[PDB]
Amino acid sequence: RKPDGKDLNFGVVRVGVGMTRPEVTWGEPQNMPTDIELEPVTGKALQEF
Amino acid sequence: PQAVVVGVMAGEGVQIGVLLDANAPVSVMTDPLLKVVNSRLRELGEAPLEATGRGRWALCLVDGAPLRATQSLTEQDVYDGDRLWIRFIADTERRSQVIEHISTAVASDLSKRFARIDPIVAVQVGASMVATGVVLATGVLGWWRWHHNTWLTTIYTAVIGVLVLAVAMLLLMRAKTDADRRVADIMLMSAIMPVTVAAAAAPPGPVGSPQAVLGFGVLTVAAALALRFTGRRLGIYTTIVIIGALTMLAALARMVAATSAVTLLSSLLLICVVAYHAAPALSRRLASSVRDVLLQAERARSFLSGLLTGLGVMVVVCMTSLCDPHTGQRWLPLILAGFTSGFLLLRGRSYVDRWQSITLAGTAVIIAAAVCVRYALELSSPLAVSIVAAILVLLPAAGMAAAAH
Repeated sequence: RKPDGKDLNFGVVRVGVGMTRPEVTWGEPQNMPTDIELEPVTGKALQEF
Repeated sequence: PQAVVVGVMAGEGVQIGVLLDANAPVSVMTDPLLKVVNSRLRELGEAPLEATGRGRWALCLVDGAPLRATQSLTEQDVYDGDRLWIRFIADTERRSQVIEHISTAVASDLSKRFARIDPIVAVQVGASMVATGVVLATGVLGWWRWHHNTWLTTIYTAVIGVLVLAVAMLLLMRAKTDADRRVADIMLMSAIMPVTVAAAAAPPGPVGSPQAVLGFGVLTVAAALALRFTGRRLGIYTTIVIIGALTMLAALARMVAATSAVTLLSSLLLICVVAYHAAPALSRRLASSVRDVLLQAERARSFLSGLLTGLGVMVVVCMTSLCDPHTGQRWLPLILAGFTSGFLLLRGRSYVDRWQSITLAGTAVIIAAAVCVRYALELSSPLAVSIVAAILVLLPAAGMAAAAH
């Protein structure tokens, strides 16, 4: 490890294991049907996904 | 008691004798120990041990199981003269994986834990089905002669034998891998059965003593001849040769002249008794340079396992025929069976191989059970069946209890 600016891991220490957010960035579905118009199978599928 | 001498295995196979501290905890020794094995390999001119990515160094038994890092060498069952192995074990830490929608999740996981059917197995199943098929055909053909001992049985069976054998011949010459050889071996194994009854079915008149001699004769010759040129499946072929040869002698005697079955049965029992004593000697005579030892050792083991098994079959068939609940001194053969069972039960402990020791042990139990069943079905009575049931259930229970308690 180096302190010279470009090394982003300096001063960082591992404490254990757990949850973290992936590097993916999700875009919202265009033309989403209203709550009364949603089909049941595809509704929970896209929600739990 | 302060130290113990043991052999330590290192990379690619060098064994080194070392005198270790008997009470320090093993984790204290693995670091300097790695240095020492590396130093000796360097002087010997070999390549040292090295790590790969993420992992750790451990000291393990020859079976690979690691020793508890905090316990003392005396605390573990390690004695002077034993050996250990120094080893690199990689890091198992990795991300967890989740699929939520259940239909896909079932398919994904279920496809990794089990094996799907494939064309290689399909062919072996086919071979197994045809073998089962022909043994059924010979059975019905062989049953008809008891009512009508005409030429039909031999004529019909002979062509089947030739056809099955002709196919096995082409398969044996074309086989390239053990998968192919198993298919061919199953095909060949099945060819012996039709030819045997085909030959035995040739001599006319009511079936009996004269017809039997040909069957056991050709059976003995065919089993031996197949082994000679094939050199595989030693156990099954050898067992057939023994029962075939011994039965042929008994059949010949009965055909020529025999005062009683008890005489032949007693003679066979005596022949098997001497054979049980000679068994390891027969196996020994019948069986880059290092390879010669490995081949000979398992070949001997193969011949011996079949030999002990075949003799077992003969004595159980003979003993169950010798004892009888109505003939003469009913108790005499019953106690003789007991003495015979005791010899096999005691002698079975002298064998180290699991299947040889287990097969011998089981042979004694079945003899006892079969005689009890014989004395229960015949000379039937409520007390008799009641008594045998009590004996038959307690007999094995006592044997298990002696080992479990």
